Amino acid sequence: DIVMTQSPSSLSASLGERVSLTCRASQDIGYSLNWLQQEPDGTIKRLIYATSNLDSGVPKRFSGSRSGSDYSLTISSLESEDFVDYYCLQYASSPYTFGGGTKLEIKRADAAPTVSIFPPSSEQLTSGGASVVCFLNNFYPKDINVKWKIDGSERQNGVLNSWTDQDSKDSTYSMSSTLTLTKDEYERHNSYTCEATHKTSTSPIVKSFNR
Amino acid sequence: QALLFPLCLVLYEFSTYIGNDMIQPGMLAVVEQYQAGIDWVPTSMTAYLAGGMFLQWLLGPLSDRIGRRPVMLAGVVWFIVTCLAILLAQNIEQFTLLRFLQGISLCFIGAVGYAAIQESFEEAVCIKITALMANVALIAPLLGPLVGAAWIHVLPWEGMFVLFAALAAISFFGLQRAMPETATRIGEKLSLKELGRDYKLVLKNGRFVAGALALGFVSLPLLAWIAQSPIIIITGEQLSSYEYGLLQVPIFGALIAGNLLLARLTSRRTVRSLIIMGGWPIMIGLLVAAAATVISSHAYLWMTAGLSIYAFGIGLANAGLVRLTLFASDMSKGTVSAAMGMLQMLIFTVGIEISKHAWLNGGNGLFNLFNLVNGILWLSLMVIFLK
Amino acid sequence: LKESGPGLVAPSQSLSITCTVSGFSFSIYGLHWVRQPPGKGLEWLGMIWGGGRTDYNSALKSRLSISKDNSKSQVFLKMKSLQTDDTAMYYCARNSGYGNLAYWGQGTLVTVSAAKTTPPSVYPLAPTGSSVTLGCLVKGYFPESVTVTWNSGSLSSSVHTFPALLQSGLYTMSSSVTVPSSTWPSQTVTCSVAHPASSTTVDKKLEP
Repeated sequence: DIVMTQSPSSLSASLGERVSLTCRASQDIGYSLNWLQQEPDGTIKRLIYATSNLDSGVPKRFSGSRSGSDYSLTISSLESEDFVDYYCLQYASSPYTFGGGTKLEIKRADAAPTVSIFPPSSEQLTSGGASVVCFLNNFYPKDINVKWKIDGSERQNGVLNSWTDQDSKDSTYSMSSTLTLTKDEYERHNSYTCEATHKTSTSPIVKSFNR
Repeated sequence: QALLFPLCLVLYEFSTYIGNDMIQPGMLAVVEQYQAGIDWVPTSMTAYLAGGMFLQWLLGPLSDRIGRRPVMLAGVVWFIVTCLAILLAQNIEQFTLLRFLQGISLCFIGAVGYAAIQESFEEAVCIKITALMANVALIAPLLGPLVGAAWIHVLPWEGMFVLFAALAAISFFGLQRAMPETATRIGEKLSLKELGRDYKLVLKNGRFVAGALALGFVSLPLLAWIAQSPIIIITGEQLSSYEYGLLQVPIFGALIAGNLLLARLTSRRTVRSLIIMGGWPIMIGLLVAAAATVISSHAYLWMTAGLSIYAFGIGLANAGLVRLTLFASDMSKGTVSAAMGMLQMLIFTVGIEISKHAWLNGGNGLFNLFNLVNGILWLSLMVIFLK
Repeated sequence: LKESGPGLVAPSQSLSITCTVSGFSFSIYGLHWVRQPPGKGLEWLGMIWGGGRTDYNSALKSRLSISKDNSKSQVFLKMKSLQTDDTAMYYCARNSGYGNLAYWGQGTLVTVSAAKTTPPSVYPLAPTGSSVTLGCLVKGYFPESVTVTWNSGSLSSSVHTFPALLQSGLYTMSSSVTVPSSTWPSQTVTCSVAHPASSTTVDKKLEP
């Protein structure tokens, strides 16, 4: 298999900006290369075939190229609809292989996360398990670090996080961290601290509770 | 199903073959209407076959860059237009030119058309198909010259070129709506630089090369017979034109049987075993022809029966080895098929010239001894080619 | 291109996605199968070449089988011995006069599990500040499709729908909503979790 590593893995920029993608090949693939964009709903649309050829009905801002093993795709003046997923495809040797993709996000809106802790309801403790929910809503960039602590510094490892693609109208992210524990193991501790680290504040934001 | 792409490809293939097979009978009538010397009679076969050797190298890789459909369908039009264009040839020199321009329609077959037949169909199905359509193509060398003789006595010879365009116009519409597109490199840049890099890559593939040469060496004893059986039998053994053409029947009839048997065995034996099953008649027949004519310098029937056994093995083996060699390289098949054909055209051009001089300074024995080492070469190349 | 799929299958079972090809030129251009796992990008499965010649992916060349039907003008992807891995959105791409994979299929979401459309389990989430954030943790349902609505479908200004995740069987999604401190708890806030697959909808009010 000719592995195709696509970079940047993700990228953000405002409108009308000249930004480029890149897929490096494991070995020589010549000019046999495609470029495919995936609309948010999942519709996959091909834009460029055979390294450089724009497909019929694609805006002029798109243009693919080759330099050695590195094949790139540039949008001159980005538009609103262009912020989607983008994959490359190699068809030089079977099996055909795709790239690691690149998901494109808008602008650089900077903000801090609205953290808030939630203990588990007694209705959930009927089943024998407890989930401590911690919402980190409205924050950008998507880069963030979060961690739980069951004491002063006693960390844990059974966390499960869920992010949402950047929200529609405010262009900010959110997260749904949850920690699953047994009713017996849950009630044999008191403090649960939900600490997070994010660029906007060098002072770590904290939210905790005590049963 | 809609597998008339094989059916319509052989129709075009057959049409280019009768463009020379049916014409040579009337070439004396052609050269007399044009008021030219009888030395212009052979140059119409020379011009037609030289056209097939012309654009072989480009049509293949071009069809990788822009598709097997537009290239092939264009050549069908070239054949049809140049078939009718010869009806405006006012002198013999114009005729010979159009003979060569028609001849370019032949190199669309190997490099473009049969590349699509191999990429489109599965392994065992494609070998049944290529072997059986080969028999329909052999109708032209077998019956073309005899049909061309009957044609000129009752109908004008110029009406043959109308017949060629009519069969190819049938073929064009069939190919139009049926021919699959199998080119992977569509939309690629075409330059002499990259085109040169493509052929250097395939010639590095020793396994591919070993199989493409084996197709030349094993088929050379058959072309050496076609090119020299008139001299060997008629002017050498003092046999009639009937008994010469009669000795072609056991040889070319055995070739068809080898394809008919191969076709039926496609589903019942591996391609590796089909080639080996055909390899036994190839060496036995060549040895029968070689050993009997070294003992009996004028044993032309042992030579005919020897080459017939050998001709049976070729029909069994060829269509399989053509497939294996073609896919033995990961290059685009237009470039591969062109390379295979040129590697065979090279073996036939140089090989036949040696066999001509092999028969002069040494009788049928040396002509058959030269045929035997080519079978030994193939055998030795298959030991390298199969593992 | 429209690909009819099963939707749900079990491990160590067989599936059959049938893609119907638009256009008279059905047996001219080749056809591919591409899958998209929920997170792990795109993967090329195989290809059939118009005359029947097949070309599979080496890793999955073990279970894959791509065949055509000249009568009904469609191509099948038949895959054997399934598992969690092969849960993906399977696409039907097609060659063209301009190269490979020029026209793509709609996609059919095929899933590999065992549970029988289990109804969800809704659990509330409650905490004092400038504005208050509330939630609705939903656990234990089988088809990944649930809609949460707040205040009978009136207030959805600062609502965050979170994607569901698999937890050793069944999914555990989450929903969040933010309202000023003056409204709650003096006002009623209820999350209606609609799970059409099990024909259920659950409302749950939040209390501190």
